Amino acid sequence: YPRMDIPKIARSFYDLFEQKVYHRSLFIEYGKALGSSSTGSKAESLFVNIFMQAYGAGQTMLRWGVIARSSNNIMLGHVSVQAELKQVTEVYDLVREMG
Amino acid sequence: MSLQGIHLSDLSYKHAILKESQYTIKRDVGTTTAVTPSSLQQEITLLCGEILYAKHADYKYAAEIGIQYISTALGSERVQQILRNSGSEVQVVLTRTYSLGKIKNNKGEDLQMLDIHGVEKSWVEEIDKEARKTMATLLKESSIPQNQRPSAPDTPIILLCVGALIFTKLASTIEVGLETTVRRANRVLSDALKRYPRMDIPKIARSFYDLFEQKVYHRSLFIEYGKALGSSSTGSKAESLFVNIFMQAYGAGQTMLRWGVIARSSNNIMLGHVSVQAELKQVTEVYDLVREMGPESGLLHLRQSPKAGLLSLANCPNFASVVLGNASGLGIIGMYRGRVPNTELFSAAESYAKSLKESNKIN
Amino acid sequence: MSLQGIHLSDLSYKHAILKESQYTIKRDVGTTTAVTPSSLQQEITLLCGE
Amino acid sequence: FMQAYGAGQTMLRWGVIARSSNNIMLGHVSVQAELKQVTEVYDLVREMG
Amino acid sequence: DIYQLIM
RNA sequence: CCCCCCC
RNA sequence: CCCCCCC
RNA sequence: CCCCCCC
Repeated sequence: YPRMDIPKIARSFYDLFEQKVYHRSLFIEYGKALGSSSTGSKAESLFVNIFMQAYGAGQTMLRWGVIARSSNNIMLGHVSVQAELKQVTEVYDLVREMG
Repeated sequence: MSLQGIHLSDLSYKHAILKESQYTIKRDVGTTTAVTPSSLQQEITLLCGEILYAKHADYKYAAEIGIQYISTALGSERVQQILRNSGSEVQVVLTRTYSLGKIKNNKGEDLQMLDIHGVEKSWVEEIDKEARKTMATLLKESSIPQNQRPSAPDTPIILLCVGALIFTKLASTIEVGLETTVRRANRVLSDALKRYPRMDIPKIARSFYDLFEQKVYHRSLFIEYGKALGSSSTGSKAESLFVNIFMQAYGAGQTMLRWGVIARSSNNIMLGHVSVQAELKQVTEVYDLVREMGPESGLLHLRQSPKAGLLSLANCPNFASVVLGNASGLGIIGMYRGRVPNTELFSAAESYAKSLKESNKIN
Repeated sequence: MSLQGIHLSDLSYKHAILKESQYTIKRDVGTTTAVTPSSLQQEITLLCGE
Repeated sequence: FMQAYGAGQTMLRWGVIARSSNNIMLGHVSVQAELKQVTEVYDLVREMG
Repeated sequence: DIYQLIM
């Protein structure tokens, strides 16, 4: 389809997601129901791939903190950082609690 | 004070999100497909042999005939259950025998031809007539054992063996799939090729690839046939061959996981690289996800399940590069088209792997 | 940090796939074979000697 | 009939013999790189019974 | 005699 | 996005 | 207040 | 594809 206008369709989708917040929940349930199916098309696998890429949205700082720990950054040993790591562990524990 | 509470486990959470759903997707609500009851098994097997021993102008529906034999082997209602459990609302249409007309058979009754939904009667009639004409020409030229006749019980399994060869390459491209199918079926199906020297492998394989692309639920039906064949107590040599190719299709779409296991078993020292060490946690999480999914994880990409992609190691460029380097060093990589993120790690791992393979050691 | 989680177990998975099937294959639906009742055992043994 | 038992699987028996023969070439790095799948095949035999 | 073959 | 070799 | 990159 | 010896 060489004449599908991506910018306006994307704008329409952003407008829908802003006006109708419950449609975000409907979209998430569609992704969940598509990821649980036994078979599917290449388009549906693509949709579930993008949907899973949307997962940790709004929480990139937690992922970058995990990366920084995995990067063995020595400046994590700074006394200013050590004075605050307890609440960071509490935030990660909250993530584990929510699931 | 310690960086122990910094842990995320995102892949487990994504799998838990996907699997734990209380709503099922409904697709193909208005579509229909054809099955054949077990009573017609003979009448399909014979037709399954007619595609083999004659040159046919068109091979559009050979794969459909193979799937029809699968339906006869499992049963029509069992096939309805298979298709329904695959997530499809496709409605079975039942195969029916119809009298051709004034034509008379050798037994004295009307010549009954098969009626399969979605397969026009012209194609079936043309296949039947062409196979009969080829048999008549062969009898006129020379005067035919049992294993060189279309009525042989193993001809449907030979057709389905070509289908299983094309199945093994369902995560590859159509041209590579056809080429591998022809190359491997010249050897794998060599005895059948001697029995039936004019079965056209490329067009049958193309038909099977087309069927697997248009009708995704037929992938599930094929997998269930393989599962039911592997659980039988006895079988023929053709059926053992089919289950062998089917098991060769198993881990399709996930060769990077296997090559990572190989690289670990190869004791590649470049796995100790700090870039690789920084990412091994997520690699272990992917392997743990495989363990969680269990035996059905291997069939994810074959079934073309949307859940496939959680098993991807594409967010571990250092690990992927080192694994591809180890694969290239041992010569295993072949013509694998997987992209190499880091060329330095790839080259270093390749050099170490060539050093280890060329040299010999005793432990 | 350690290469302990890199493990596949494909052969166990293939066996689990094959054995755990709820559908049975049906073959030789229209064929027949012959058996002999135990009462004819003598009458087969003699022929078995012939 | 019992002599017919392990038919088609003489490689497994010869592998058991080779282990019992204490062949030092089993310690070769090429052989060590593959022994995990060999153990998996023998475990499969134990599973089938 | 095409349709009378043994098959 | 994913996938991509050989048997 | 929060969020904000790339795939 | 697998299998392939001897008793």
